[PDB]
Amino acid sequence: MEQVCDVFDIYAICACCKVESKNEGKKNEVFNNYTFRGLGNKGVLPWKCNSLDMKYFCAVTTYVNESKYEKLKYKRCKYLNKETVKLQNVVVMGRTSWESIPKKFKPLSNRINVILSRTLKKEDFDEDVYIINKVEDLIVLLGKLNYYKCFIIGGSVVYQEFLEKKLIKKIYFTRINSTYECDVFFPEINENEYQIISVSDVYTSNNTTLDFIIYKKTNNDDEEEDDFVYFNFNKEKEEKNKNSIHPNDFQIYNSLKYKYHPEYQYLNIIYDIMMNGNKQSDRTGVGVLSKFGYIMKFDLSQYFPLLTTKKLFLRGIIEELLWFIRGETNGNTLLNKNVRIWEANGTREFLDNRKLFHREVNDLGPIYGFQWRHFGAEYTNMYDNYENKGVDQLKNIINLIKNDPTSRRILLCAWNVKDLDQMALPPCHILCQFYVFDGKLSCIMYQRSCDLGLGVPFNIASYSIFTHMIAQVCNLQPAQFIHVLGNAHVYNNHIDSLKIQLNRIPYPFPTLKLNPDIKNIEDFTISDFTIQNYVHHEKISMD
Amino acid sequence: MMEQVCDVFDIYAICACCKVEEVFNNYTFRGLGNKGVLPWKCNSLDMKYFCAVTTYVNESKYEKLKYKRCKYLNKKLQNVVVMGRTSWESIPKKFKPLSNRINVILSRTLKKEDFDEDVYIINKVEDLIVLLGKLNYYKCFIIGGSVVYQEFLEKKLIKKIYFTRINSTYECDVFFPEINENEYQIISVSDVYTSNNTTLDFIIYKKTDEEEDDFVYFNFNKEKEEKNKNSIHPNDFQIYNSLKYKYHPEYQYLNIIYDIMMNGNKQSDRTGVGVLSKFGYIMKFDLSQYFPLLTTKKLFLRGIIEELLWFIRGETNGNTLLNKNVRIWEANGTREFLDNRKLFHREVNDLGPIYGFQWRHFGAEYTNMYDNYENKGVDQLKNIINLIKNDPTSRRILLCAWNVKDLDQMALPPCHILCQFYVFDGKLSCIMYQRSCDLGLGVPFNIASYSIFTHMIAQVCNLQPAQFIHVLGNAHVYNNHIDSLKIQLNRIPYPFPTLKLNPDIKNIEDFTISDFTIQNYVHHEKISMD
Ligand SMILES: NC(=O)c1ccc[n+]([C@@H]2O[C@H](COP(=O)([O-])OP(=O)(O)OC[C@H]3O[C@@H](n4cnc5c(N)ncnc54)[C@H](OP(=O)(O)O)[C@@H]3O)[C@@H](O)[C@H]2O)c1
Ligand SMILES: Nc1nc(=O)c2c([nH]1)NCC(CNc1ccc(C(=O)N[C@@H](CCC(=O)O)C(=O)O)cc1)=N2
Ligand SMILES: O=c1ccn([C@H]2C[C@H](O)[C@@H](COP(=O)(O)O)O2)c(=O)[nH]1
Ligand SMILES: O=c1ccn([C@H]2C[C@H](O)[C@@H](COP(=O)(O)O)O2)c(=O)[nH]1
Repeated sequence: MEQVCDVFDIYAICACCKVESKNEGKKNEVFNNYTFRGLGNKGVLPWKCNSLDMKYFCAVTTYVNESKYEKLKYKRCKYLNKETVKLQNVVVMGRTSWESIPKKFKPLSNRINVILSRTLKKEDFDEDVYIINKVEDLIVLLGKLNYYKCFIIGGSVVYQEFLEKKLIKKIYFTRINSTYECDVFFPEINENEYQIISVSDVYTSNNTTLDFIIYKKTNNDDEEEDDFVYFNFNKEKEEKNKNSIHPNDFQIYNSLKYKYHPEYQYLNIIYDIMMNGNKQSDRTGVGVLSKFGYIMKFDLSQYFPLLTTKKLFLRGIIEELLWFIRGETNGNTLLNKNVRIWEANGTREFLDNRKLFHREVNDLGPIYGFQWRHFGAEYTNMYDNYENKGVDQLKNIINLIKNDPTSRRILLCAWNVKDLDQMALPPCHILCQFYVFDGKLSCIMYQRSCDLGLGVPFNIASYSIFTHMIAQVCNLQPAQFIHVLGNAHVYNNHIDSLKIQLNRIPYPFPTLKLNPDIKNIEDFTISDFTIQNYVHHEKISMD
Repeated sequence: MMEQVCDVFDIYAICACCKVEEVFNNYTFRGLGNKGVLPWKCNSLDMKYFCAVTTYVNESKYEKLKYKRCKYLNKKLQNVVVMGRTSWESIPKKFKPLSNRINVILSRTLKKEDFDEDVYIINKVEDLIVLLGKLNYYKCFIIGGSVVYQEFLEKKLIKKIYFTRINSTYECDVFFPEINENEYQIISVSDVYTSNNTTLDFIIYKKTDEEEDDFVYFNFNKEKEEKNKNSIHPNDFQIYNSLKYKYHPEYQYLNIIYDIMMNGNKQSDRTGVGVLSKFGYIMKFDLSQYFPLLTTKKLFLRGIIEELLWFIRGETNGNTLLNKNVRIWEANGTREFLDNRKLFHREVNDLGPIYGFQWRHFGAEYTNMYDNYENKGVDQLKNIINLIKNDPTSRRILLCAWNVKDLDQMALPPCHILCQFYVFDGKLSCIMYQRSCDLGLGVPFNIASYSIFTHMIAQVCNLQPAQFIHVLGNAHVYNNHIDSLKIQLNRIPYPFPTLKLNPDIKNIEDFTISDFTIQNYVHHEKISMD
């Protein structure tokens, strides 16, 4: 049986930012969709203006397809039983919202402007600017008009008094990922009434990241299509797929239509290794599902790609980077700061199984740092002085970027074939290549071995931060970080956790902030790095 | 105004053509039959394609077609197949009549009484049309006989030709007619496949729901047309853009060219020519199905095979290649070139510690190209073969030419930085990372080289080759190549060739040039990238 919002095509469109608590978050803040609920402040927007949100609002509320109207006209008039009634959309708002708009571009261009109010009389306005007395009389006015879709463009009350009356088929919802002072807030959307079916790319505008999501009301030449089917004649269409994983499992992941959030590059790879991976044994003797050769790209000028579908920490991985940059190989330096990334690889037991019987505990051999600052020097022990020994690759790439930015030889390589056996383990992160165009730096990192569940989330972060570091000391803006995965594997003991993760919807990404005073690569310290607006799902223990 | 018959009754042709017992064109593939049977006897994948196409039906779409045909006449679902009598007689008895299809048979010498089978007999093309008028069916496929294909093409009764290119040569006595390019144009090209010891592909000649808004919304910030960079005209890629489906794996290469031309960044370069460049691509080629030698221009493999054998031997002496009339490394070994690299004490054509040396002796002190380096440095090639044999699930099977210490002593640094290998279920894949990529000239050869190398390693390790995966870093088109690449991007690829190795070679160091054969290379003409 047909419903009102379904017939008249009534949608809500809004934008919500984060709201400050006077109660400083003394415990770990808990995030959900309701985190983004701030609508207004003192009769205006909490962030004053956002030029990309404003472009999106206009674009959505004014777009019309005339060739799909008849079906809507036939739907509506037949619903009303009657036979008879430039195509434009209806925008419905409250009195305050209408007063909030500046007169210069009021009324709202190319739209049928309706205004809910009880002190407004039609006398003071016009015919094309409909005034309405109550919620009930909209449906009446929509029966007498030619319009494509009907958008409730807000007022806290208006949204409130439309959602509880179930008059909203979809909510077009912008997540503004920054905090402001707010006096009015969007209602709390009930997970049983609406659900997200799409998530956009992540964007930066007016000094904040944002994304656009779509809530959907829940249910509680032609013959160019055939040529397509012919080209698929050689597939294996079935019920059971390689690795015993079910339909139930990825319900929410598969229920989304559009998944353009860049976090899906990581999640889709996980999905693909789960659906199509090869069962293989491994060195650790745990078992993996693996595939070979993927690429991700992250636009560092729009966001910092810190995964939001679980909680990630960055002190440790920043310290590792600073340790690399110093050329250090001494695992004790990291352990004394309680960064234990390399602890297991520096034990007596581990070093002995590597046949490094004459190596001091936590002396990791000529690994990353040594290779970046001293490639080709003779490694002795972790306490020796190597000043001016070997090739200082880090310095060389920084000089190439500054003086010869179009070079195709700007590479930082860790995979020193001669020294491999002396390393506690060989590098997973083989090399970094750099590319500079128009004042912008991009970096490719080739990773030979990628633990999708535990390692890769951190690996993305390390090299994003490093790309910022290199860019800043060379007076460039960071553009793309490009992650190439060789042997890409999901450990079997991660499978259940990654199943939980794949059915979580990303939040818009945070931003990285470097102390702008730092201008040489060796001058960074742990307090020079700030992550802002990290909104994330709850922590997951992978193992 | 008024419809052609082929449109109203959806009359298509499906056929398969081999090469016939050198300049190549579409007419290269024209072998239809021999001694009343197929020139190749049998091809499983082609048969499967044939069955899939001629039996596939879309129930939802019929009522739209019923109206069309009923308006034109004023008025379980199956397709029709129409064949010549001789072709009917070549079908084995247990496959007559073709299952799940209405079978129609053209004949003058035989009549309904001469057939036991549920089939329509007609003695006139015109009668086929009358019959289609009376029947309920989805589409009508003319499945040939050469005599049948010819007359239907001449009468302009064919809306599309579904054409299989069987990329091998056989004895033939009957032939598909030469298609007129003025009347039919190719609109789609499939992936390339191997079946019954031949490659083949499938091409198509053509006669010359609420969510959809959400998609428009999420595209609200995409650019206009005119802002998308370079001086590139529509007319320049009209054939390239004419194609509906571009699934031939050569499009991985061609699409990258296209992308660099339309979206690339204008940059100066070490050479002074300047390029359009972009950063980070990936191509995948399935070596179990084809050898990915580009077909949209002519390439030779003798040189790059000799180069590869020279690498495997650990050589750094350019004279070895010049004596086999291979001049790939010539320019990088001249007095002048070595002087410009500050290598004043290097003998001419002594390329220094390049690829071969790093593969066999990484870390050894380089002296000159004549020295005996026995058991010095790390023999990486040997190690990766041992790892593949004895520890196939290792994630450390890498071969690296970027020896940071030695870079300055090389005539020039390597472009092919590394190879990583992967082993599953008896099958070997290879990723090669290329730091710098001359799309126009180098990339077609580099694809070939490493595909061959993957074959060689797979073989001496008793594996079958699987994927060559090519990763490009600085991917550039030289400006002096643009006009030649505009030409090539409008050529339609041909089914790829195959590569055969002497199967008696069991150690990587034992291959010689004659142990390599390229078969069935069909290609467009040579292009100077001038
Ligand atoms: N590679 C492929 O794709 C493919 C596809 C199909 C067939 N084939 C091969 O092609 C060969 C057979 O082809 P073909 O040209 O020799 O024979 P065909 O075209 O199958 O048959 C010719 C016969 O069909 C009947 N016919 C054709 N046009 C007619 C008309 N307008 N009116 C009445 N009858 C008509 C006549 O039969 P009567 O003599 O009884 O009058 C005529 O002799 C075989 O080798 C077969 O294997 C290859
Ligand atoms: N593309 C193409 N390939 C062909 O082999 C072919 C064609 N077109 N057009 C006409 C034709 C006529 N010759 C033949 C000979 C035998 C069968 C046959 O036995 N077909 C069965 C087997 C298919 C299967 O089991 O995969 C059929 O049901 O189609 C069909 C056509 N053969
Ligand atoms: O920064 C890191 C370090 C390690 N690994 C993973 C990949 C493999 O699971 C394992 C390294 O061991 P091998 O692949 O070298 O055996 O750790 C990462 O993903 N990222
Ligand atoms: O096998 C090769 C060797 C060279 N090049 C190209 C890429 C660059 O245009 C040039 C070397 O350039 P540099 O990056 O060294 O400047 O040669 C290839 O594409 N493939």
